[PDB]
Amino acid sequence: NYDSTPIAKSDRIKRLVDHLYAKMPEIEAARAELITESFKATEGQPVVMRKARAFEHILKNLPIIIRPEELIVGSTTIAPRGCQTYPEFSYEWLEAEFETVETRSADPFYISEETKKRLLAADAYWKGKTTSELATSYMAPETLRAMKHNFFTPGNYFYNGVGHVTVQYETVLAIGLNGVKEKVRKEMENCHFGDADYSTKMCFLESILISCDAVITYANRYAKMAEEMAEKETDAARRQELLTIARVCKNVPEFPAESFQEACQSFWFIQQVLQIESSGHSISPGRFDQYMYPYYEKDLKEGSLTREYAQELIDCIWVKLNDLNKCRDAASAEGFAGYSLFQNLIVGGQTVQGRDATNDLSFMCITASEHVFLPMPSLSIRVWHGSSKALLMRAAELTRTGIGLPAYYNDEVIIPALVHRGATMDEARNYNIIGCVEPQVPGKTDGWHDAAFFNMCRPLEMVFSNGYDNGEIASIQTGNVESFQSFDEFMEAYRKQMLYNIELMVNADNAIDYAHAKLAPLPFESCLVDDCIKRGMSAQEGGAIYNFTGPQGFGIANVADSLYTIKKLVFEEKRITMGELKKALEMNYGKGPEDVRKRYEEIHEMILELPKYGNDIDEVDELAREAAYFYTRPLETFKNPRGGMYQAGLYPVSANVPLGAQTGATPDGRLAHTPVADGVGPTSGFDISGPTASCNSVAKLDHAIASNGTLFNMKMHPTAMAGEKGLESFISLIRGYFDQQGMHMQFNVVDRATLLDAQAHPEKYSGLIVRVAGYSALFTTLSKSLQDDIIKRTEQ
Amino acid sequence: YDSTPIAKSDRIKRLVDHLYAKMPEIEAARAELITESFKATEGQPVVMRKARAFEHILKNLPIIIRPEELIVGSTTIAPRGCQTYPEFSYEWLEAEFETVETRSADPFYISEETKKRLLAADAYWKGKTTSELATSYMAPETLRAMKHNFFTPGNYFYNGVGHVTVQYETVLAIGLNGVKEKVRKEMENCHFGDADYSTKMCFLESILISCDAVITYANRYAKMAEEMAEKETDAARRQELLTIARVCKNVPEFPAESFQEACQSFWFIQQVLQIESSGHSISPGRFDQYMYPYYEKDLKEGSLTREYAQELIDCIWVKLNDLNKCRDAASAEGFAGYSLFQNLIVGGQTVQGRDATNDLSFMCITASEHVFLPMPSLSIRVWHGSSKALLMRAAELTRTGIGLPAYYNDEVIIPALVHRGATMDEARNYNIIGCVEPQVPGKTDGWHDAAFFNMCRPLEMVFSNGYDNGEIASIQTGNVESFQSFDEFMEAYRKQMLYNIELMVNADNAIDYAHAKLAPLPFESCLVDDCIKRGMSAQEGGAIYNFTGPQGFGIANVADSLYTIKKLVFEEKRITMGELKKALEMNYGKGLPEDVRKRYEEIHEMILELPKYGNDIDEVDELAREAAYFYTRPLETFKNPRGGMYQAGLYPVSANVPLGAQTGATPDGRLAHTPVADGVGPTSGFDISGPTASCNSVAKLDHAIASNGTLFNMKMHPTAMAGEKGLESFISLIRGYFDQQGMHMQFNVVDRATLLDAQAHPEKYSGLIVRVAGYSALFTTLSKSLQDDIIKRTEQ
Repeated sequence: NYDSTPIAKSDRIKRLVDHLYAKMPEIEAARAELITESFKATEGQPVVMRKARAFEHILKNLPIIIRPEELIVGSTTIAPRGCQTYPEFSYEWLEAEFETVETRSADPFYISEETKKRLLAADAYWKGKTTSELATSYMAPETLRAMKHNFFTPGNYFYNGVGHVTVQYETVLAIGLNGVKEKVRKEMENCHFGDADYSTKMCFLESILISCDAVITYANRYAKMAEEMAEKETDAARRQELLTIARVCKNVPEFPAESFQEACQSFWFIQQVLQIESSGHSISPGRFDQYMYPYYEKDLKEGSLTREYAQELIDCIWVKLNDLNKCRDAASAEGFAGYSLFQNLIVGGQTVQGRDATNDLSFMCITASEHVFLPMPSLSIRVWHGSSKALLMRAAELTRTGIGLPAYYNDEVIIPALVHRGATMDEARNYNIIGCVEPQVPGKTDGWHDAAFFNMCRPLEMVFSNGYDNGEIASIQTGNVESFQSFDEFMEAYRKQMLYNIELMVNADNAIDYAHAKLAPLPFESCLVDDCIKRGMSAQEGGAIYNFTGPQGFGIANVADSLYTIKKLVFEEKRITMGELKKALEMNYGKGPEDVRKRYEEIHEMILELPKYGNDIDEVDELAREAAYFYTRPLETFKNPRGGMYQAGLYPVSANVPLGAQTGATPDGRLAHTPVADGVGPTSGFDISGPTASCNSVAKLDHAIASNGTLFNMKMHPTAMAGEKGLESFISLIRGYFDQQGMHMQFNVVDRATLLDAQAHPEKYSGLIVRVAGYSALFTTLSKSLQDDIIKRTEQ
Repeated sequence: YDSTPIAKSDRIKRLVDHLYAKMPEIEAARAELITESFKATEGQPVVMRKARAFEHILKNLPIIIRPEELIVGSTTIAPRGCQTYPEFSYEWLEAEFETVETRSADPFYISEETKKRLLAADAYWKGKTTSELATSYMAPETLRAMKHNFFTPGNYFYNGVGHVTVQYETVLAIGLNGVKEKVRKEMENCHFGDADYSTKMCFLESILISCDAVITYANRYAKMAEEMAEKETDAARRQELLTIARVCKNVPEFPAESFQEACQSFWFIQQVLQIESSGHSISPGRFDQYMYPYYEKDLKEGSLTREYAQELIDCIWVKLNDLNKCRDAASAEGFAGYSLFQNLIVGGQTVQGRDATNDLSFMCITASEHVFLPMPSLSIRVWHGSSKALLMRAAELTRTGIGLPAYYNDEVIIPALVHRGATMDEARNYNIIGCVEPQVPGKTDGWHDAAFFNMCRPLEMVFSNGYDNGEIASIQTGNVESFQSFDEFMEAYRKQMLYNIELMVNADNAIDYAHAKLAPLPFESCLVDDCIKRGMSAQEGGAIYNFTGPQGFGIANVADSLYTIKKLVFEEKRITMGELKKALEMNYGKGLPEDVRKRYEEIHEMILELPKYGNDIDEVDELAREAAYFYTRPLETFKNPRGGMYQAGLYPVSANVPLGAQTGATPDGRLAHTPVADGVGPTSGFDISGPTASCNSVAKLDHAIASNGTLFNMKMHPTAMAGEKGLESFISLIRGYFDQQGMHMQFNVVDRATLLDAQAHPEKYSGLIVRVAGYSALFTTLSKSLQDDIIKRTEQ
């Protein structure tokens, strides 16, 4: 019931892409000036009302631009791929980097002298008013100690907004912001003056009204500008396009979408203003092929839309998704490298009725990726036993280009995982992915899906050092390591070290949660998520039906192999004493007195010859399963202030590299300061038994208990996907892992010499894309250390 | 117990005379200190900022030991001065800089230096006050109803809440050191990962800081005492100073070890509570019960004499008059006479239901007599097992004309408290808050004076069909000339009442949110169950019992008004509804053509001749009962944001005069702009059948349902109390009223000529006290219009 044939590319698309990249990303100060201006004028009023008023002031006055040949309009900065700033969360980090941000190694941004001055002036109002400062004050001293010694970092929602949500796009498309406002006025009628919650509920609902009208005003500024640009346009065809844009923006998102272009423009406006209201990223379009489809189908059937134009519209949206950007502090930027906003867009899967959901758009989204060939969106496909073979082959073809897309998600594990955490069957079936790999019931969840990075190796190190780090006490004292008498004693020591530091991470995240609840409720994002309107409170305060916090554990492979070393070399075979393993670790295996250096290389080498995780060796893999449980099982027992539960995730973004930089040598053989594993997959170079064996090991972990999502990276040589037979074996590989309750898979398809040559001649590989982790990025916009990590990953 | 009065030290008059040597003066030190502190704690949670500011104020506030003081602790350098409280409001004060020295209600001196200092300190608080936030939380209809003087919530709007009896006995028994211990113990129940850890721990840390500040505060006094004692040449005074020095080093930090320690410990808590916040009705409560164990042990060990015990108590009494508070001019007229409504009660029952009379019960009554100042608001609990000797001693005090004590009926109050949720054990231990409001001490956040509601203004709205000054002021209940039965009129009145009562609840709830968000109070809270355990302030719902208690005015006026309408318009048809309406408009022609004027006067005269409320006339009284219910019944259905219920109260303070000033003529015969009735008692000059008939009428109201308390004023001539025969008929009068389940009585005992002489020669009557309503005041500190209302009251 669909046409799988690729639709042709418009010559426009390349010119749109080139224009995005003509200049360096640039920081602008307009938002900071406007939010400060507004807040100065509304002191004394409730927070959520001040936030709505500021959203209003920002959207009324932010400079707008229609870029050359845009069909879909809505830019946040004048400079393509620029960012605004968000002093309501934090700003001191930015002021500190004024002179360096243009030339720094990860994600540099240009900033003019005039912008620096304007920022200094606007920021000054926010000293003592930021969420980061309140969050800090709410953290225990032990939590700040733990963060100083790099056990975990909650930087993400500490420095900037939350996001990580799939909003009700379909509700805006179906009833417009007009309809949402009507839903609000209707709820207002249920409120009576003497109700104990009248004051806060009505102020929240009024705030939605102001916010909705702000977005409508915003769309109407583009209609006006499009009309003006049309009158000055020499190209007759382009003139017509601007006139169409003008009419479209007068309709959406205020009113229900009445054509495909309106739904496209309505969607984009929502996608865009959410990231003006807050700097939270992972604003994820979700099941775009599903909710956009009725507008596509109506239009195509009544004859007024061609496939070619429909493809061009989607292509333009793909481009727009790369126009948005966000500047993070230099340390954070290494953990989120490549200018990604992690805007996840998924195709395929099941209807609520449990049939295959494939439609014409499912295919057109995959084509948009190929056409645009940029890092964003993070295209994803839902896989289930009844998946369309055509759609899978089409996805396989995209993956084979080397773009790293789509990521593949397993319905058969994700749906029951969601149900087990409280979703109904109908809701779980309608899931999509947030950001990198985090599953969610859309439009009903405040998921906090990337709440912290937790380093599982740092507690292991603490077992050896009995809680000391850098000469100072840094953790609990589980005992002198040389007095442990069995492996089970050492394991218990590790479990405890893990538990204590997990609880501190929960403290960090809970502190930050109170800060956003108190200082940053978001009226606009909230009105598009159940049940904020009806409960009369924001998603930041507990308005959403589902509430989670999802922190990520790092280094399963490293920890698993480390424990195998310890179990089998120290305690069973007794070929090494605990003491000399510890000094070996201390001295980095002697890699940076010659008896001992050689003695350390010898120790190093008998460790590297041990069997490793990712080769389908039961006795190693069981330690991986159990060590994963030392993180995922305690986590699911904690609660957050939004009334919800914690749930573990296991994905790296690009933070496995800086986290590794903070980790000394580990018993698996990994050298000090080198990256830790990415996701749940095997350490690079240790999986030598091919992909099937790799999948078998990883599938032995319990993925469902990590209901915030797991990540499995794999890298194929391009000839592995050659021909139709290559695509089909590729699908079988995925299906084999998924049949074993594996959650997710994503592939680099690239030759090693390509990447080495891209390093040596970056100017010649401007357009080269690679898969990082749960997202793709332009290779030459990544730092050398992250490039090297991607390059050293095992090639199958 | 021993009932013989103890003699009066010559110290007492010298202490009293020093309080009144100069005008009350506004000081700026607190404003500066709270500004200094808050400026330095931006970015910290609010309850921590309050703790730190409280700490900064108590460390740096100028202190002083007044000449010959035995109990020390002054809030201002000027006796009977006040600090200011910009955190609630300040703009009213700046507006009154030039006029507050000579204003008619409660003037204060303010130096030019103080004006400058206040202006500088205040500027920070613009946009940060509780009053601004409360405003933003009120509905437009609520603001309109307030503009038209249907009610006023000014009390907690402009200044703090208070209205609480804390656990004094807990401070006396375990000291603040023990309280800190109680907090630290609760902290061990809190784990890093608990969802409420951040907020609970921050709250508990704040209690610690607050307790240490108060210990620091007492220690500043110990040090000053030692210094003064070095330069004191009178050997006996020098000894007093050394003893003070030793006392302030032990209390309130540690359990009180003597009666003077208990006294000093009490007073410090009484004092700093009113430095932390400007809320008044900080009510000592059952002082004779919780002070008794310290008196008793000290007496039987021989260490303490009855003379010295009495002298200490007299000193506390003096101290209670040293504190003061400046309200805005309008509000001052409702709380006239510089009162803080500090209620202290004696007698009643033990928790086991036996008479609770002891030595201190008699000594508290004697202290009033000795000091003869307005404060404390001495009260006595009356029950069927009351000691006759104590009642007679109370009767003696009342005979002096001081207006004390107020008499409260255990037989009504205890069941009323139980019905609202108190256990029998708790209710038996009640005391009075402020004027007449019953409370379970140390467990309640009662909001016992949340608003003044004018029951006449909705009655006026029936006649005018919701109009006031040509503009809409309320709902349209229908043209008054088209009601064709009295029941339709009553129904119209009931709906006007319902609509405006709900708005009042809106006003109070808005204010409730403002205090909960901007002014939680760590020190007050830690002396009230169950804040510590729950990890939240009493402003947020930490207290076991939560109420809001708004006051209805004009029961007698409304009752008689409805009687007029019933008999004269509908039953005897002597007047048309339209002509009654005109009569009211023209104020009975008391201020046209002459034929018209005396027509209205003729109508006035026949209304005056009607039987009235307060004469045991059943047909008038059942309307009083029913009218009261139009107020007290709908109010008990509303909730507050602290999770508690509204409960109606019926008392006037001194507000019946300014509220009366905002009310046109009424069908009862009351002329325009004249005071409405004081409390639940008969209109002045309308009760002409004797006091027993008066009581009989007033006991026909449902007092229990008004569980926030009712007030019944009465004025005797002095010859009515003369001789022991007078004291016993007096007691019988109260018992007779109480036996019919009246809640409260209080008395003026004074010849009309005395009050008039006091108006003609106030220089002769600086010591003259009168009973106002739920409190006594110096007569010559009252405005003329209030003096006149007290003068016009019925003499029996």
